Amino acid sequence: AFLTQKQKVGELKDDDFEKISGVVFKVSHKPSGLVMARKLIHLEIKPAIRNQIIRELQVLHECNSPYIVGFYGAFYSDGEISICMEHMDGGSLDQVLKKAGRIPEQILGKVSIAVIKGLTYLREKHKIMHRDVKPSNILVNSRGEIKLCDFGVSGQLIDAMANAFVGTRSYMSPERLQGTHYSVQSDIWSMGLSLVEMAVGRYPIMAIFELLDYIVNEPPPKLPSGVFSLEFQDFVNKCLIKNPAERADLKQLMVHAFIKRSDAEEVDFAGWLCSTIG
Amino acid sequence: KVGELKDDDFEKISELVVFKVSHKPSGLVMARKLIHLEIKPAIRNQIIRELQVLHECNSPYIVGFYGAFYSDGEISICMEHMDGGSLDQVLKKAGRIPEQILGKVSIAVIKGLTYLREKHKIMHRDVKPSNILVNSRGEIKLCDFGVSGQLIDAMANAFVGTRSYMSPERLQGTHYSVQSDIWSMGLSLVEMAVGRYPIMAIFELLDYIVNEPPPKLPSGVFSLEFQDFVNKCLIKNPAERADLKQLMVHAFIKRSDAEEVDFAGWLCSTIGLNQ
Amino acid sequence: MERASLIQKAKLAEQAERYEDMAAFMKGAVEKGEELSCEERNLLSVAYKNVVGGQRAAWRVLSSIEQKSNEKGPEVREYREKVETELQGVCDTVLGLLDSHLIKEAGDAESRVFYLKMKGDYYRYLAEVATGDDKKRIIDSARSAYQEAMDISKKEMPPTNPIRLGLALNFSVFHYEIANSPEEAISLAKTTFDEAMADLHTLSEDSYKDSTLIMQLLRDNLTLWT
Amino acid sequence: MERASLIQKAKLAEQAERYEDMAAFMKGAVEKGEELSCEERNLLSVAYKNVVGGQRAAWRVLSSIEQKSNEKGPEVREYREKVETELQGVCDTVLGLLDSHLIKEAGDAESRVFYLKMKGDYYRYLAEVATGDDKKRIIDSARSAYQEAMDISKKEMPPTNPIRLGLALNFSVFHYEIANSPEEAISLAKTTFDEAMADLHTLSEDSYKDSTLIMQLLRDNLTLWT
Amino acid sequence: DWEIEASEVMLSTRFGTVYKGKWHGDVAVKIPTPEQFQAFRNEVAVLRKTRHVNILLFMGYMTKDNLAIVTQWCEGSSLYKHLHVQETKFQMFQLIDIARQTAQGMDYLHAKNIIHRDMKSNNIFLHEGLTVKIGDFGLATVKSRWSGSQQVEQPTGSVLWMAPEVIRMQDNNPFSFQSDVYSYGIVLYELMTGELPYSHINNRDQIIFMVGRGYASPDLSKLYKNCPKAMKRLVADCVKKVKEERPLFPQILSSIELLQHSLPKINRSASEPSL
Amino acid sequence: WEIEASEVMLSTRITVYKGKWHGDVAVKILKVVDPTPEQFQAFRNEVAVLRKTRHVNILLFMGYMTKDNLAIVTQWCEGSSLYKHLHVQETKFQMFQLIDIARQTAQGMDYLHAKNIIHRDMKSNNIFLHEGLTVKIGDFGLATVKSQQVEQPTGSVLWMAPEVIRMQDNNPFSFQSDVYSYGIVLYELMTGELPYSHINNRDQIIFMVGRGYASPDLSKLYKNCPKAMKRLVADCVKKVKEERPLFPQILSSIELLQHSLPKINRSASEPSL
Ligand SMILES: CNS(=O)(=O)Nc1nccc(Cc2c(C)c3ccc(Oc4ncccc4F)cc3oc2=O)c1F
Ligand SMILES: CNS(=O)(=O)Nc1nccc(Cc2c(C)c3ccc(Oc4ncccc4F)cc3oc2=O)c1F
Repeated sequence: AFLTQKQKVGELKDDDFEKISGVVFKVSHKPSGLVMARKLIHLEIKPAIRNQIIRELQVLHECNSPYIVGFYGAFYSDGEISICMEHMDGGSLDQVLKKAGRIPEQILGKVSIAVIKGLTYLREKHKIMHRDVKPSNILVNSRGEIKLCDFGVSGQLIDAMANAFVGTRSYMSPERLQGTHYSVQSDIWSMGLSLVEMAVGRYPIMAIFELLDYIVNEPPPKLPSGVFSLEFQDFVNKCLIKNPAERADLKQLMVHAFIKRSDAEEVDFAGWLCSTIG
Repeated sequence: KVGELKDDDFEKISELVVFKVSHKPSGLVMARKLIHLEIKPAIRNQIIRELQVLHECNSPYIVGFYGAFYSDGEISICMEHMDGGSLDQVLKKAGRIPEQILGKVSIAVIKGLTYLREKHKIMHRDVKPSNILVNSRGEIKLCDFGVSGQLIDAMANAFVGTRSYMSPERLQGTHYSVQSDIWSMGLSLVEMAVGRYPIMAIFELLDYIVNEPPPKLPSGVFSLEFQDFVNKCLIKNPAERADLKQLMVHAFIKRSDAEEVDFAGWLCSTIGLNQ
Repeated sequence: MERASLIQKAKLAEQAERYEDMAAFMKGAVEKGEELSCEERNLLSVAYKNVVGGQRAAWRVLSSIEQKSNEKGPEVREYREKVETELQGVCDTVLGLLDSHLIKEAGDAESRVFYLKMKGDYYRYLAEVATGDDKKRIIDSARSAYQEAMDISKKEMPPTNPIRLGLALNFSVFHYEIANSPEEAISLAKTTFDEAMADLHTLSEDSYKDSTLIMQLLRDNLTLWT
Repeated sequence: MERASLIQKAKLAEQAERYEDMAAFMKGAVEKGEELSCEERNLLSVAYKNVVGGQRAAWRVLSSIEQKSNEKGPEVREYREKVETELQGVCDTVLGLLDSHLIKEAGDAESRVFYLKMKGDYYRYLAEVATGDDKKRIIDSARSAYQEAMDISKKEMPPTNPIRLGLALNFSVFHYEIANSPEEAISLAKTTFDEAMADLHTLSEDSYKDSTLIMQLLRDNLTLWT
Repeated sequence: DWEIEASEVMLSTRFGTVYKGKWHGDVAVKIPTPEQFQAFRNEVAVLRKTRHVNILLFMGYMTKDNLAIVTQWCEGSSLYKHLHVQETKFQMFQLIDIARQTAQGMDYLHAKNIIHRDMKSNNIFLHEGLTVKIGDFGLATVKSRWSGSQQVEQPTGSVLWMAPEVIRMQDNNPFSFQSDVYSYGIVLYELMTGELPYSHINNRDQIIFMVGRGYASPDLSKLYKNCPKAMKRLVADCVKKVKEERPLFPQILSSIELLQHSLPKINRSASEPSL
Repeated sequence: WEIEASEVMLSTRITVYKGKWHGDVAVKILKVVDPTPEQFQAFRNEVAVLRKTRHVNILLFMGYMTKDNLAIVTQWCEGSSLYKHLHVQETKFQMFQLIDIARQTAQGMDYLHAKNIIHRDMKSNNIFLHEGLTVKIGDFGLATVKSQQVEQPTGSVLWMAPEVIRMQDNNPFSFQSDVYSYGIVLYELMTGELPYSHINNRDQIIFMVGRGYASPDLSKLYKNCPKAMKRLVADCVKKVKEERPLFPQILSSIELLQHSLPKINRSASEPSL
């Protein structure tokens, strides 16, 4: 039903959207009565490089999945690129974390299944990696769907945006931080830190450079054994192997008993979110 | 005997802006008058060309001319050294002046002015108390007269000049002649005769000159011939003002000519020097 | 055509930038046969300088193109040889006028040095476009021209005059470009600069400025070679 | 000599500013009898406009000298008609090439627009020096040729075509200088500018830049005469 | 800004010729009785409150040994030097741009309550050939409620450029906005014509009396016909003998920017560019 | 320096407003609906330091805005910043222009350090080429006067010191941090590309410069101008604080290399008039 509403929405320019609410805001198309969003990223780059960027990001139309957010389009206006974006009513999971404080374990299993499915879809169709898996890139709706967003579809856009935001929290893999080979194991690592960070609410151990030093030269933190199930700790420690050679890949994460148990569970995420809102 | 003049030949000795220098190819003392001026180089070349005419003026009662040049962005005119100095410091160190010396300098100014008129047809236009020069030899000579019209056009902008001695018929753009110069001569004579202006801003001064009659000296301090002399020299209208032929036959000027005064002795006693 | 009329036509042309026209005009005026004045000499020098400098710039561009093509058609070589024959013809014409009557009627040593400078410079340009034993005979002639001019100038004439200063500068230029004599060129340039700086204190302001306009160039090419 | 070889020689002498030589080479190349491409037409137009502009500046200088002298010798005026005969001959050969093969072989409507624009321009440069009945016949011919030029340009070009804008400004200058119709020149220029501002959105960025380099001159000219 | 510098600057020789220094780059320097101290204090105070591009930048004052000021070394020459010494041909847009810049700078000065009193073509420095500079605030003042209590002093400059009420001294303080308005208008005159006013007079106190009574105005017939009529009537009504008729600077700038928007351009008719 | 709001009006937007006040100006305006006191503190430090700045090579300042939205009014530079020319416009500067730009910004920073002020965030976005000939230094929002815990840096990590990357000292800002940022700038304009363009990870750069592995490569600098620039840019980018030289020395080296540099490619002779 997402594609058939796209067919009713044709060419999209700057004037016909109105401001409602890098920076993220919200639009709505007045005739169609649909609520969208847009992503505004400011660069200072050559126009030929800008055309390369727009031709590289036109590929996102083919990215269609129940675990990947929808793509509308993008255009260059007012000295900036505006990426037309489908609106997500529930918002990102950091706002949900600030609203609630802690997340139930079944919800953790469901979102782990969703992100695993999204990573497998991206590797089986576009064979690329997300490179920025984080709770701000996890989006949920009142319909109960969990999809990924904000991945490196354009390497030239990665080179462009790499000179921008500082970074207070870091979800970086040590192997590419050192400068070695990187694969999906880096994304599994960053998924591990993101999941444990939004499960306990904070980082259990300050300036960014010493955090980088701690990621390089210290073992990663572990959960206490007496709180949750031992299979959960085994699962996250399988996610949290420092050397990517023994770190489990997508198929071992998929065949893990925790994933199978969570998929066997029936959870009403939409009802719980509606209870959270009211 | 003095050839072409260059700045390296001149060494500063003292200041009279006028300096005192010497010319080392000749060894004689030299008067160094410098004036600042800004115009195109062709114009000052023309000025140099028309002040080459200064070579032919030769009289006992005009300061001799030796040469000129342009150097360091500054136009340089050279002057014969004049040891007794101008009358301004003379009246500063003497206060007042005898009438006999006034008759002698009247003789000097009329003889020099008639020489200039009959030999070059050029008036002075700046007969000032400062422009009248005396020496230990008793020669009273003129200087700084209006020879190069482009040079008057050059410096006409600035003169500092808080006090002026310029004639009323020259104010309204009317015809100007030697009557202006002899009128200013009368002003200079009465000024050092009393030693002051016996009557403050420049515009009020020229307003008093244009709209009010000139003052009259008291009778009890000067002779009647002197009073009639200055009254004929201070006639406001130039037509009624007596010209040179009347002032060469006046009773006062004949009495001054008949007088024999040791003016050189008086000036060397005033300056206090042993030659 | 009348001589002063041709001079006025040349003035009209130099304010109308018709360089081949002024060149033909004073070619007629110099085939009249009378001795010329300093301003006419300056006008002819700058005008044939403009002409042969234009052909020299064209030849340098064509030499660069040909040397890049000689790492596929002889058109580049043909055009280079065509403009080379043009430059040889105009230089031979100027030299022919010179050795016809100018160097013989040059009575005063100023115009003597001036004409020696001219015919040596056109020897220099002919040697720039020449190559071979012809080139070495031409630079021998250019040598004899330059040393005769500087001998006359040094014997009878103070250093700070611009014709002597330009003659020494062109001397060093010819050494560095054609004879490959950088030490000799630098030595003559610095010696002439020192002599001019010593002798400039006896000159007027405009003459001093006219000298320093090319003392700037002398200091610059000494800086370039060092 | 080969057509493409003349083309590359013309490009070479364009890079070497030898405009009369490269004009002669494309004169031969167009005398070969084949139709011209866009860049060849650009080279022809640039070469002949530069040649006519150079002799036009010379003619303007000579005309100014003559008119200040007509407030002494006929040298100034006779040199003026000498340069005028040079310009008349050059424009006559160019127009002869045009009416000999170009305007009849311009099968493309774009080439027909280009050729009519240039040929009206060359009539305008002839009218710049004409005096008598030559003036009225030449201005009538330019009037006609320009009129069908704008007719075909309006019927088959986009409004923001740079050549269309250029012929518009040449026609406005035509009315101001020689046709003496300032209100019609101003009206044509303002209508063309405003309708170009209506149609500016239909171009790419480089075509819009080429249009900016024409609308800036159009605005400058309108502020100049209004 | 404030503070005392030290011996880091360079000294050349112990109105001269050169005073250029060297301190954090090239600079410009000017030059024991209290009358120098007062004017030095006033000029330091007025340059403390100068922050604009059209005015020379002040950064330091030094007091020990000789009394001096330091400002940046401008590149170029004065407008007097460009107009009466070099006679460089300036195109119309350059001239009106110079006028706009000077008017804007003096408008800023009067808006921030500064009265310069002595603006001159010798004082307007054209830096680099594009941007004009305003300086020499040695006699500039700040008006106030008690400024009319003190009696203003003599200018002792060039007589061509003060208002008739200034040279008439009919009141305590003739200096106001309108005196600088009249000075800027005669600056516009010499900028347009290219020569100093009253060229047909070679005498100074002639000019003093002759415009002191309002008997003459600068000739507007010498203005060129290609000049726009708006700035012609601006020059006409800004040199009025009546103080009230002279307009203030904001509408002068408004008229000048309207003329800028309605300017023509460079000569010839612009054919097809060789694209 | 108090200014009323009505006489200054906004015309166009560039944050930055192209305003008019006795001519065109540049208005840096802070749009904060609920102003908090440390913003007032930083505003006061900006005003206090900008009042003390009087030089030709700096961006000149006139006055401040207090009522309604907070703003800073400075002069309007003609042209654009060096970043646009070097990385967006790609204008082919010649080498004497580069030397003159380096000398001018060296003079400006030398005076600015003679006032004992640390600019702390200078980069190519804060250097304005006025009329394409003169440089101007602006954006003093993070500057301070030497006389507590330092606030965390926020600008791009390329120009800031390896020591402030290492955040080990309480207040790591000093002269030599400015020297090293200046060295990055001289690395920037003389080759025309940003350092570490082959790496597109921000924290990888942060860690590699923190540990000391990172070093700007002088290989991509041209060899046409002599080796004086080579030893200069090598010396001014050195990691240790004490071996980075002071600005009178770098000035002296600049004019010493300028005294022996020719602008002619051939042999010129008699100039035809
Ligand atoms: C520590 N980070 S890093 O150093 O590894 N650098 C980088 N990593 C990863 C990515 C990038 C850049 C990136 C960004 C910023 C981006 C954002 C939005 C976007 O829209 C949509 N997104 C998903 C679905 C549908 C969409 F419409 C596409 C984007 O595409 C991009 O390429 C990086 F710079
Ligand atoms: C209210 N009067 S005014 O406004 O007309 N001003 C003027 N009037 C008249 C004249 C002038 C200028 C003047 C000056 C000052 C001058 C100075 C020296 C000079 O050399 C010698 N002189 C005499 C003897 C020997 C010499 F070597 C010639 C000069 O020639 C001059 O003309 C004025 F400025």
